[PDB]
Amino acid sequence: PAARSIAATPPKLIVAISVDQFSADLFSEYRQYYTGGLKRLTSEGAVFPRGYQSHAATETCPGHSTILTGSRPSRTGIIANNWFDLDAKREDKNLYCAEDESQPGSSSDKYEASPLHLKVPTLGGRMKAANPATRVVSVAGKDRAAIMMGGATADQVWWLGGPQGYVSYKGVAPTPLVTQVNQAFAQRLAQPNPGFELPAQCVSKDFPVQAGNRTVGTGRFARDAGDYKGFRISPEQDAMTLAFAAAAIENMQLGKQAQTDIISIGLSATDYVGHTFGTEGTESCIQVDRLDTELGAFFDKLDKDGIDYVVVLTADHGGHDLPERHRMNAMPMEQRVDMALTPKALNATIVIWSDGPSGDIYYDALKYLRAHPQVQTVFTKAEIAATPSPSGPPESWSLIQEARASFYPSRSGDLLLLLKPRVMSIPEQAVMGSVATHGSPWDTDRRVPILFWRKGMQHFEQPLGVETVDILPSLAALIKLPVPKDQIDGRCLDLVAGKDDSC
Ligand SMILES: [Ca+2]
Ligand SMILES: [Zn+2]
Ligand SMILES: [Zn+2]
Repeated sequence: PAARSIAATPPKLIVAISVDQFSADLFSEYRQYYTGGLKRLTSEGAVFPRGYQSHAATETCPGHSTILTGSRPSRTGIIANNWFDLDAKREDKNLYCAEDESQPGSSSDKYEASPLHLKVPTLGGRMKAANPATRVVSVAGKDRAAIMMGGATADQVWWLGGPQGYVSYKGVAPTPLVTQVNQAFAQRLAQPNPGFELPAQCVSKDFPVQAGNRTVGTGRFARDAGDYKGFRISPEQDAMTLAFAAAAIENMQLGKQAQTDIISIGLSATDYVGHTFGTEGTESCIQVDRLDTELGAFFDKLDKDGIDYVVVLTADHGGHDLPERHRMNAMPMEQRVDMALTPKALNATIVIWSDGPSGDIYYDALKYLRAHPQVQTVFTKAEIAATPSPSGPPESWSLIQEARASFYPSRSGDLLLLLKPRVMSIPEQAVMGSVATHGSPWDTDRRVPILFWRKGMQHFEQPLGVETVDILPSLAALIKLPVPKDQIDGRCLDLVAGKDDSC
C-alpha cells in the first residue's frame, strides 16, 4: 500500500483487540503460518514481540485493566479475577473483579456486572472527557474483558452471556443492532459443526495426551447443534464477536464522524481453548489459524468501508501448556502443584482465606510455605509495600517488583505465594476440568505480543521489552490527546520507524 506515516494525521477509529491468553510463545510459534489478519499486523505493523503484562497476577481482569488505562494493577486496583474483602457486608467475602458487591442478595457466584472496582479512566473515558461526541464501544466474550477495556463512561458494553447471546449491564435493553446480532448468533448455535480439518501446521500436533480421566491433543471442535459449551470453547465465539464488532462499527458509523471513536474487542476463545486442552495441540493450533483468518476478514471489511482506523492487538496475559505434554516434549520437570497447597488443605495445615494455591492469602505460614519444594517464595504485605513502583526493562524485573506492580494495599493479601517455574497451579485429580492455566509470575504468563497497524505505515520490529501499560500513551499520541504522565504508569512508544517520532 501507498506509504503514509502512522502519525501523519489523527486516525478516525481506534480498534483495540485483546486476544485472551494469546501468549508471545503461542503467537511466535505460529507466526510463520499467518496469511490473514495476523500476517497484516506482523509484516506491515509496528511489532513488539516481547510485550509484558508486567505484573505478577497474570490473569484476565488485571490484564485487561492495563490495556486501555496506561495503568498497572497497582493503580487500577484490579489485582486478580477474585480477591477477598473480609470486611464486606454480605456473607460471601470473596469478590469478583467486575461486580458491585453492594447489590443485595449478591455473591461471587451470583453477581451484578459493574466497572465499579476500576479506579482509573480508560482511553475511551479520556477521549470522551475531552470530547463528548466520542463513541466508546466495548464487546467481548467475557464480561470482565469488555468492562475493563470500556470503563464506566463507555456508550456500549456487551459480552457473551450464555446461550441467549450478548448482554450488557442490568437494565440495558437490547438495541436493534444487538437483537440482530443475537439472531445471527442463535442461528449459528443452532447449526451443527462437523469440525475443522487440520491446517498443514496443525498436523504435527495431532496426538492424544492423557491428563487424569481426560484426553486432549486431537480435538477439532466438532459439536452438536445447541451445544453452547462447545460453542464457547471454540473458534466460533471469536468469529461471532468480530462479526458483532464489525456490525457495531458500521451501524454506529464509528470513524465516519468528525471526532475519533474507539472500539475495544475482547476475543476470548484462545483462553477457553488453552485452559480446556492446553496450548500445543490441534485445538489451539486450529484456533490460532481461525483467528488469523477471521481477523483478516474483519480488517478487509473495515478497509472496504473506507474507514481510517489504527489497530492495536495484544493479550491480557500469556499461557502455559499442560505438564503432561511438556513431559512428552523434552520438559520432564513439568509438574502439577501439590493438592496440599489448595485453599482448604492449606488452611487446615496452617485462619486464612485464599482463592487458589498461589497469589493472595488473607488472615482471618511463611515457615511451612517456604519449606515446600514447589514454592518459589512468599512475600509479606509489608515487603511488597516497601518496594517502589518498578521502572526499567520489564523482562528483567525481580519477582517482588512484579508483585509490587499488582499490589493495591486495600485489596491485596497479607501474603503473596509464588510457585516455582514449571509448576502448574492445577493439582492432579482423578477427574479434572481445565488442564492448563496462566496466572504465574513467570515469563510464559507475562510475555505477550503488542502489535500496532495503520494502512501504509512503515513496519519495524522492536524486540526489547515493553509493557501493555505503554499502549494508552502510544495511542493517545496519535490522536493528540494529552495524558499527564503522573496519572499513568506507562510510557509512550514511538510508532514511527526511523528519525520521526509519534511521541
Ligand atoms: Ca522514530
Ligand atoms: Zn485471560
Ligand atoms: Zn484464562
